[PDB]
Amino acid sequence: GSHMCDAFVGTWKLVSSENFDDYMKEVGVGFATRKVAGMAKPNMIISVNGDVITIKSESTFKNTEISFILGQEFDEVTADDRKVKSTITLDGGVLVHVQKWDGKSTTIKRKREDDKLVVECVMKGVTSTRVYERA
Ligand SMILES: c1ccc(-c2c3c(nc(O[C@H]4CCOC4)c2-c2nnn[nH]2)CCCCC3)cc1
Repeated sequence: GSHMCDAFVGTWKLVSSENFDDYMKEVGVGFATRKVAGMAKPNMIISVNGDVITIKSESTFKNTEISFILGQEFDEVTADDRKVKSTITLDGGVLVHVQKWDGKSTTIKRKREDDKLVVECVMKGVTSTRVYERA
């Protein structure tokens, strides 16, 4: 039946982005990828089937898809082509996603706030906020 996770399901379109270029610099994304990725207006499509959560991002730049079980590490290829080890948990209603690669780490939080899905990405001190609304 219902899970608190249901608040995330649906198709969400990017409506605002703040500081993503600098976040991508901190991650180590090269100039060209930053420019083209920063231009994109992805949709994020979230679905749940049993214990498996799937998050797909679709854009003109790249399409990505992760499927996972909360608390169970998985290997992820990011849109910028990093091969990372990821674990996603629910903490107080927030999806918390850590990506580790090459001795580096980044944390991505996904939260439902009003009718928005708010995604906060942090690496060292650099934060980006991306807001999505229902498509
Ligand atoms: C088109 C397709 C994908 C991206 C993209 C990227 C990154 N991370 C993203 O997402 C973060 C934030 C939410 O989850 C993880 C998104 C993304 N996917 N969906 N929206 N933005 C990693 C850094 C470099 C750029 C690649 C951007 C443009």
